[PDB]
Amino acid sequence: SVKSEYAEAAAVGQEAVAVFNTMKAAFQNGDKEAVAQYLARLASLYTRHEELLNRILEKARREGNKEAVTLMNEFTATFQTGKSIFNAMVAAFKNGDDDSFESYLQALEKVTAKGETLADQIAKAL
Ligand SMILES: Cn1ncc(C(=O)O)c1-c1ccccc1
Repeated sequence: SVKSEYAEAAAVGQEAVAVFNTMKAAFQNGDKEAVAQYLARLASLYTRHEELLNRILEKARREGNKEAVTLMNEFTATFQTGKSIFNAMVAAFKNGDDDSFESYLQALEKVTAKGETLADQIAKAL
């Protein structure tokens, strides 16, 4: 079902959360080789998550589930904000701009924390 498909999508998002927090520790410790690998892993987790969320939104639309479509449109929009900040973080790492990396890291944390009440709403709505 679309609801179980969302819980799977939710688990992929939580894998990205776990890897992200590990990466943040590696950044603080100056272990740039670990960071590089974790950023590659995160990119793959975010790409997967994004595609899964699109399939869920499209299914909700086909089912005529207006409330779930509304919430998923809002949630996917916020997802794109996090993704843009993530991509900027990756660029800051490439460029060796630790100040920008710290900034973007904190911004990505706040954007993700804000989107959580909506994330739980969607589970109930599907
Ligand atoms: C509860 N829930 N349902 C979907 C998601 C997601 O990130 O897709 C989440 C979520 C997971 C970790 C942090 C914030 C939201």
